[PDB]
Amino acid sequence: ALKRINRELADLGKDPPSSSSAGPVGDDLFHWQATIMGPADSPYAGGVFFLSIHFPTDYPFKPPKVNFTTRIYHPNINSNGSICLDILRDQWSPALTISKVLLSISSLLTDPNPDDPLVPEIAHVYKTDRSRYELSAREWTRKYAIG
Amino acid sequence: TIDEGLYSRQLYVLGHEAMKQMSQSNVLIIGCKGLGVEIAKNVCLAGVKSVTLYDPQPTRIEDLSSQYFLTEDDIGVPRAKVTVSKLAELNQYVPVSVVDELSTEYLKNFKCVVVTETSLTKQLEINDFTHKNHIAYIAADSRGLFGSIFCDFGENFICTDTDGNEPLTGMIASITDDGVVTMLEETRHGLENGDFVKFTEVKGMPGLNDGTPRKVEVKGPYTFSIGSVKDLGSAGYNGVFTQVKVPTKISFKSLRESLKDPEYVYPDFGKMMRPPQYHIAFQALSAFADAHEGSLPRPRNDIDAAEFFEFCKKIASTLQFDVELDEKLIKEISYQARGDLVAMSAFLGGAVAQEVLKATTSKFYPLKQYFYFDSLESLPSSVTISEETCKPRGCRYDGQIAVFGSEFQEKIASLSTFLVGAGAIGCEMLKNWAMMGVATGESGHISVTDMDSIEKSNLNRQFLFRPRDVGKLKSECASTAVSIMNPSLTGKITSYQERVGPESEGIFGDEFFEKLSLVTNALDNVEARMYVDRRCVFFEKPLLESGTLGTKGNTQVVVPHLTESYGSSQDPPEKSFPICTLKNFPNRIEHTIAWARDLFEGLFKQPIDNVNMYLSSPNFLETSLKTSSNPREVLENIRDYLVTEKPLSFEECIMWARLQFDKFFNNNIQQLLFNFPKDSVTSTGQPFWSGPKRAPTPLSFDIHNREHFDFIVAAASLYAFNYGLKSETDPAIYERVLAGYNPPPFAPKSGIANKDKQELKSIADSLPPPSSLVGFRLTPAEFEKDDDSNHHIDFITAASNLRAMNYDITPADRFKTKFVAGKIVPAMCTSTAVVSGLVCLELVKLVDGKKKIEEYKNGFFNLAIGLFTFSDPIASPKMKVNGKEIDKIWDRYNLPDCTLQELIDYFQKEEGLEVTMLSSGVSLLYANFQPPKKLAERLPLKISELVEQITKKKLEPFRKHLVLEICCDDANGEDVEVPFICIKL
Ligand SMILES: Nc1ncnc2c1ncn2[C@@H]1O[C@H](COP(=O)(O)OP(=O)(O)OP(=O)(O)O)[C@@H](O)[C@H]1O
Ligand SMILES: [Mg+2]
Ligand SMILES: [Mg+2]
Repeated sequence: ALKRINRELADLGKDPPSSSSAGPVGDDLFHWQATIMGPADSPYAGGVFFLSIHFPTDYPFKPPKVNFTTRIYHPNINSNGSICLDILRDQWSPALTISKVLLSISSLLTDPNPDDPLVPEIAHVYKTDRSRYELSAREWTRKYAIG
Repeated sequence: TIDEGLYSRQLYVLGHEAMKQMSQSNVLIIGCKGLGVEIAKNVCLAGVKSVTLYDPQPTRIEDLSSQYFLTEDDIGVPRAKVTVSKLAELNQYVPVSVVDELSTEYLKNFKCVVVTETSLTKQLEINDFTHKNHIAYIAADSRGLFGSIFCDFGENFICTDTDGNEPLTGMIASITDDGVVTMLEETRHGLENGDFVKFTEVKGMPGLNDGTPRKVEVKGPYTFSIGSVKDLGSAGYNGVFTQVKVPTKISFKSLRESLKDPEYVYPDFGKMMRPPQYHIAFQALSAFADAHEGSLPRPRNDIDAAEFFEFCKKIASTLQFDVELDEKLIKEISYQARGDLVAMSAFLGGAVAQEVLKATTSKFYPLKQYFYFDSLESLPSSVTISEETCKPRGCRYDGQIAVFGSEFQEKIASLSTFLVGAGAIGCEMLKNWAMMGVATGESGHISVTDMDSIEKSNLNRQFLFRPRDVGKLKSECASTAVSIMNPSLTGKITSYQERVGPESEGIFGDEFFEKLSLVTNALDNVEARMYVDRRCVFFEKPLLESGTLGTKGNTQVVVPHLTESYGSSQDPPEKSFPICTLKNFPNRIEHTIAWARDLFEGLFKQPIDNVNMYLSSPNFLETSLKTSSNPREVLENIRDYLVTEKPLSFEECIMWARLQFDKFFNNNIQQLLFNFPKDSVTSTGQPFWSGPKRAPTPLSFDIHNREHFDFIVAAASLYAFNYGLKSETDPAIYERVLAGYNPPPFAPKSGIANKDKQELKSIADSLPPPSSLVGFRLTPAEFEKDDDSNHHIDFITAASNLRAMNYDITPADRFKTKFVAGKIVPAMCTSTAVVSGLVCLELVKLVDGKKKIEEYKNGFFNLAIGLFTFSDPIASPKMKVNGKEIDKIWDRYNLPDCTLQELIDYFQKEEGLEVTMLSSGVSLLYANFQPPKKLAERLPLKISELVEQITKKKLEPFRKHLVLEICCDDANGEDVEVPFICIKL
């Protein structure tokens, strides 16, 4: 557990994630605060989103708990920060690194999946009135994800 | 009329129909020694109609080797007469009687007949009758480290269930015109060739919805075939298939017929030539007893061994057995003829009791027909086993001294064991230790810890407890009961009410763990198992792990410096459903049950906690405004539960329950259908509500409906409990109050700055001040499955069934809801007995200090199919460090409490390794990539001071060591794993 977490941390340190920066909170290895940069080709451009990662005691045999801290207007992310990611609930295997999870979350931010949504109202707006969805996403990422 | 408060865990293994048929069956048990009493105890706990005992032989001292209902004051009294009184207390629904004499015709009164300690001629006489009258016959025998079971249920036995597995079911994607049924994406049906299935909810092929079973031809892990469906239709879309299980007919042979041509069951495939040997050996034992006035061969006697081998030769010649007799094994059977071990008795009694249950219930696949077993690998080799050491001494351990000798008895009597847990396996282990004489010497001791209390459902498989003990601590009751069984354990047992975990290291510390000889786990969760495994690895103590699940069970042994630990293996994790599936799109009853549990927690537990914390913590609002993920939710909960919706009577509670019904079963569904209409399509043009997504429909409140009324009653009662009001159950008040209810209008909303903080502040200041409410608290609802008067399971069942009605899912009953929501683990007494027997058979290997890894056996078994298997433990992995052989698990570094710089220099100069990471507990003490200033501040500090500074907590006075995890790189930069560090404070 500890050795695997430190190996992942060192791998992150050796090769910068460029679009991400994860590190332990204080000195606790089972609680990380990661940062994600909004993709340029997305409504969340120019945004900084903070995520909290809680490694379970049985890591890597149980999925880490990843929750958004910054408010985001996304069909697959609810108000509590829960992320509708398959690799975090039942598809988790002891072979996925935190860099892969952050890349998956960035890809999710790149293009949402409204056909299996977590927030039905945002998904409905996305499917029906695309322009209003874009405006709402830009407003949210300007109000919350900046400063 | 089954008492589900007592048979709760057993009904999840057997079922209601099986137990109903079981409670109408009579069992006769001939022989009341250790094996007989074990079988009778298991049968009485199971719940058969009644049990009759027949054993007119007077009690003797050696009989106490495995008979725990006999005391030394009963010497000279018939065993059955002294055992019936103690057996009658185990279960109040199962009368226990005694018969002085047996006649053949009398056997017609019983559903099953079990025979032990009876000669072969009498067994033939009994079986010749029981076979032709269709009476189940079981014959069991235990000789030293050898055992035999024989089952004969008649020529036309009907077995409804052959494996004990739930019927397979699944969701279909498409069925072609040739019957090729395909599962949904990445879904495995699990069927096998020759199975029968029935389809329902099939679109395009209504003919398959009749329910007629159809053959299965598996074509792959995702598809199968059912034959030709040409006439019914061309193609079928979606639908659910369910397996159909058909009865089987099993034909048994009589004992007389099967003596000549037996049919063996092999408990192990490494020794497949032995059962033919034991078949001759046991018959030779019977012949020898007949030729010597019923006296078995004396322990470790060569003359008797030679005579027994001559009998074996004669029997083999007579039966035309074309098998070469193994003299060593046969003479070993001769030597241990008078042995009587409690572990073998427990193992065989569990197996035989399961066979009796199979006979009575016509369930699971029975043994067919001879089952010969041996644990000869347990015989000590580090002590002297001869005729002089194994001769009886006129004590209660004669049956065991006849197998192991007096020196091994002295070794056992000075054990210092530690038993974690006092559940069913704990009680069985304590009984076995008491019978074996463990820790009855001057230097012996037993320690048992358990923080739980005795409940009604625990009495069904924990025989050391009685109804008068409900509500008391398990460890104290178990210690008292075992001290009653073996008076020599008076003062040799210590009982703790401490949970084994990080918070109890002040009690189970270095001093406590340094005096032990072995640790035995009797736990039910993986966290405590892993913790105890880590502690044993650190202190280098043998560990005995054992677990059960329904009729399945396993036992593992961990030996220092020899095998791997318990945590070196991985088991399947628990399945948690996606949040989106639970929130909006459920398709199985489990999803609705999980949603109902979440609703219960969010309605009756969390808002109460928020209200209580607001009235206690002076600075709760400010902390919540910037700490919690939804301060507005917390403020709304506080307001609603304090001022806005505070009930003044139970009528207001009923109105609130009606409002919540509308909120959760009528309005959210309308909103969901407004967002995603039933005619909506996905981005690819396919219909949205297709496949795993079922279109819901809002519910209209009908008071006459049963589910609606149940939900209203449960919700109102729980709300009243939260506010401490007087609840009621008469339907008249509910019907009167709910008649005058006007539903508020609701229309789905289409949607379409910093003032929000101002609104939050306005809400906050609208709340009453904490000073105005002193001494006022709201009672939260803590989930409790085992109580049927708190409306918890009732509420969960009602909510789950209502949500199933929303999505057209088949509702479940309160039984299945309690099974799913409570995470109840099915349990049986027979499985507990079997695992206790196996663990105690490995314990003697541990005591003897066996070194080779081939002499130990990890065991697995499944009693529903009669499967037993044993495999050698996995050796601990080795590694190369600095050109030396290091054990990955059982090696460590021992260092003083030096400074961090000194530790790094030691690792550089001794091991030639560069330290890159050093951590202790859950804190990162040192990392190679930290800024130089931080390291320069931390380098000259001692390890203990560094840990205290980083963890912000002083070390406890009882702390005597530190366990450090270190990651280091070699000279070339290649990462090399190293064992942990043991800093001595
Ligand atoms: N960490 C622990 N430390 C000490 N004892 C423990 C620990 N975890 C579990 N136990 C005890 O282990 C025993 C497990 O036995 P068992 O599971 O049969 O009982 P139960 O959990 O009370 O019953 P049931 O699961 O049938 O409702 C219980 O006495 C439980 O108190
Ligand atoms: Mg309990
Ligand atoms: Mg339990």
